[PDB]
Amino acid sequence: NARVPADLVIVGDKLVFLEALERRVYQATRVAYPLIGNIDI
Amino acid sequence: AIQQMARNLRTVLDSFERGTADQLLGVLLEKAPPLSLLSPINKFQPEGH
Repeated sequence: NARVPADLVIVGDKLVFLEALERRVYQATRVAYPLIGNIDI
Repeated sequence: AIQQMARNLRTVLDSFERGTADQLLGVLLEKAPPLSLLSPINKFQPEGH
């Protein structure tokens, strides 16, 4: 195992990660970030 | 006369140190785009093209 700087939050009774990877990945590239999907109404 | 020289040249030498910050403020104000344009340009546009 290795020590890694990463935030951990508590939701309900479960300890989960909370990652928002937009600077480590998808920064200064030519690809669009997912989770910005569209809807049709 | 020598004392008037000393006082006058004292203020003159202080004037350059006082005006360097003025020139920096002017050249930074001529170089700064507005925030109301720059923030959604760098946020709502991910990469470019």
